[PDB]
Amino acid sequence: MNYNFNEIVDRSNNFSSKWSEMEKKYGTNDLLPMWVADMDFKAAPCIIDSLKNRLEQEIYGYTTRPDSYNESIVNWLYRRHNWKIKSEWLIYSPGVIPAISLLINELTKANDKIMIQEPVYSPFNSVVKNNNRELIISPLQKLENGNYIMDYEDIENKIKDVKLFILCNPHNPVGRVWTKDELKKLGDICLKHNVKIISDEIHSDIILKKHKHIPMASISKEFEKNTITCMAPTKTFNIAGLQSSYVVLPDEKDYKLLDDAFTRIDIKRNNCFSLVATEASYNNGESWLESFLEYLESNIDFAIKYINENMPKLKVRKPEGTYLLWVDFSALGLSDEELESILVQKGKVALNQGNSFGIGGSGYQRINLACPRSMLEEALIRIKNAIN
Amino acid sequence: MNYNFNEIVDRSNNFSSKWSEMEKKYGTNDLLPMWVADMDFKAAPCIIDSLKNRLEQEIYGYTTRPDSYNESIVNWLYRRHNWKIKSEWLIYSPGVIPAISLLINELTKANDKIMIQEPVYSPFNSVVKNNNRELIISPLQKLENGNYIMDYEDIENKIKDVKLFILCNPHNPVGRVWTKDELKKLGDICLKHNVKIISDEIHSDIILKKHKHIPMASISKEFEKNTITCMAPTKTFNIAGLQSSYVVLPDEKDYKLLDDAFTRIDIKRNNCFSLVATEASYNNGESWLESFLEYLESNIDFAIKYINENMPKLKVRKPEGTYLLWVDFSALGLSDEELESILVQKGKVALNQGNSFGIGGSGYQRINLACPRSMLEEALIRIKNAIN
Ligand SMILES: *Cc1c(COP(=O)(O)O)cnc(C)c1O
Ligand SMILES: *Cc1c(COP(=O)(O)O)cnc(C)c1O
Ligand SMILES: [Cl-]
Ligand SMILES: [Cl-]
Ligand SMILES: [Cl-]
Repeated sequence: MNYNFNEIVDRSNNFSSKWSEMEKKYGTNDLLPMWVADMDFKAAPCIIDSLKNRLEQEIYGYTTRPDSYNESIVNWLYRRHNWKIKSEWLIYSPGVIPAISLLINELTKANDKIMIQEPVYSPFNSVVKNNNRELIISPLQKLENGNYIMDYEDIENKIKDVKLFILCNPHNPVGRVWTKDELKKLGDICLKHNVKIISDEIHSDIILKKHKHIPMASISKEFEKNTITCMAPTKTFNIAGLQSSYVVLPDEKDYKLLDDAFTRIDIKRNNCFSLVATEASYNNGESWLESFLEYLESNIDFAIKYINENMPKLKVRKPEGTYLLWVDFSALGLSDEELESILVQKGKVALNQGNSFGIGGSGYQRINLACPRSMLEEALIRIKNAIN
Repeated sequence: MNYNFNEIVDRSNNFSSKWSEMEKKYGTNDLLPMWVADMDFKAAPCIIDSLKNRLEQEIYGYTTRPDSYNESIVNWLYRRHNWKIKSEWLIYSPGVIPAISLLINELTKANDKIMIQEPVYSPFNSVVKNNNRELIISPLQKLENGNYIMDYEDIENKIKDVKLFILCNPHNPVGRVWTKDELKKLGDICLKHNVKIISDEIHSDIILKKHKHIPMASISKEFEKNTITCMAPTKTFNIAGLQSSYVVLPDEKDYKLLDDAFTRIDIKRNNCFSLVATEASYNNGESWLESFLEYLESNIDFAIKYINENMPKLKVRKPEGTYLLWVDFSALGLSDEELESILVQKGKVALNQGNSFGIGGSGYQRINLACPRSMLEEALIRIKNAIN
């Protein structure tokens, strides 16, 4: 199946933050954007048509969540991940960080310790601080072979009095898809220390060849009981603007706490478009997704070949998942400030600064590869210009 | 201008809570729905076409809020209400109650007292309780002429240590459009006792002939500084399914507190459809709104004539605003439970039970008149069957 991912789709009129909010961040908007994790691709045709059908009803009042909605999510998790859940475990949230934010408030008290692994998605750090909890960072270990693993010894050394661990699986920005054995080793630590895991698995569908997503909660019943899982159609199908995610809570007590938190802030219903797009994506979007992954892996291979051939001082490992590339610029001898400056000023390209991801980010930049080949090539040429 | 409000638009396929969620509330879904406050009318043509234009871009990623969005709001409030605000005062919220819930958490501490006037929109009561604050109720006074007013003596008597007053303007369900002098008397009390006012003005556009909405914050500079205001296009234009509302905070310290609460729960962006519909509704929807208000007032006059002629034991005062009719059934001598039973079982009609609005609701039912004349007639015939 072919969906014309090579097509240029200008988003200058698309009310896109990727294309329109670069001034606050970079000091100008006149840059090639490769930062924000959404895609410069059209949504799957089944999504577009589900929106069309809903639009053409012409009444946009309060929206009910039919059984078919959560059924689509149960069926997806089983057929894609071999993880059987119950529809009764699912809670709607407009996004992952909102859900994690309410969980932190309900599952811990002020100044309780919460652990994350850096470098990681920057909201993980801020959500803990903005809830007045104490952030404990166990940095991932970058091995001398250039790859990242969890630092299990460090996690043990820092685990005392920790109440929650936020796991990123696949891990953004480094692109790790954790193996079952890696997950088992972490989940055993947390079981032993009575630490509940919140697993952010939003990139669960964006997995490259020869890798497989394992939901942490899927590994065993003991892990299931000790893991809360956040997933969404939004990264997979490029529908973050529609606002749809879910939380899987196999423990009733946790379910009740989160449900009651959403009741307290009165955030319960999907918007009318999110509702139909989420079901359409999971029920009909598989073919588009497989095609997208083939296109993505080709972009990834192209970018790494380009960098190794044309920018050999840069260092990059191929990600196992996500569409995000994590590139080490440190051999240039520039400070993070100097590098940010040349990329913006000389390259005229917008990448996510490594240091924004916390410990272990210095010297790196994150590049979004979910864009047409031609745009990716332009981006790489601009980076080449920046550093030469 | 004519928009064919007479047209039947079956919503059995429209994922509508009004048409689809009666089972949990009433015991069956086989009822004529006149309960939930959304309309059985198509959205304005300008709103449908804005949604079509956005849909046809075919990319639905993270959405930026262009200056034109808050400009449309500022211009509406001046044109319609003669209230000049600054765009810098506006905060996005997916809904009014979410905003109020965050305001309560940030402006008060646990077990602080918050005052409301019943009977009122039931989330006013629950939002205080679900935030572990203490609810103080000053019931509206029902005068011997059948009209409602504020009980200013009661408010004074119960004011000590109240931190916040949640005002509904217009007041759902009784249909009061408070006069400037009524609002001055309240706001003077609150200023005097250092009680901040949160004014829910979501029905601010749904105003009948010979009445005028007065934003509480618009009355004086001193009231502007002591009033936070929630408004939305959703009730006005029947777009609750798109999720859009705003808060007006003229005091920068209040702005910051709410801003930071939204940051804490990571709810910052409009969904892509809400963004375009809100600007379209305010910029282009005025002619539709004036036509809808003519249609509504005719429905209201028809219903009151029908009730007075055919169900003379019932008592009803014409509302000044909202599309909601507040009808007293107490002369039938039924308990609230008995009345609900006969309306559902015998009438097969779904109204909002009066007692759900708190003190002063017993014996009443609320009827939604934002529907075609034909459907309204059918609803009144069902009610007459129920009570005979
Ligand atoms: C992009 C992203 C999210 C998105 O969070 P929302 O609150 O749904 O927008 C969450 N987690 C990770 C790891 C991400 O990369
Ligand atoms: C219907 C209604 C609302 C709607 O609140 P949201 O949280 O925006 O859905 C708010 N206030 C009043 C008085 C209402 O009648
Ligand atoms: Cl180089
Ligand atoms: Cl009077
Ligand atoms: Cl009668």
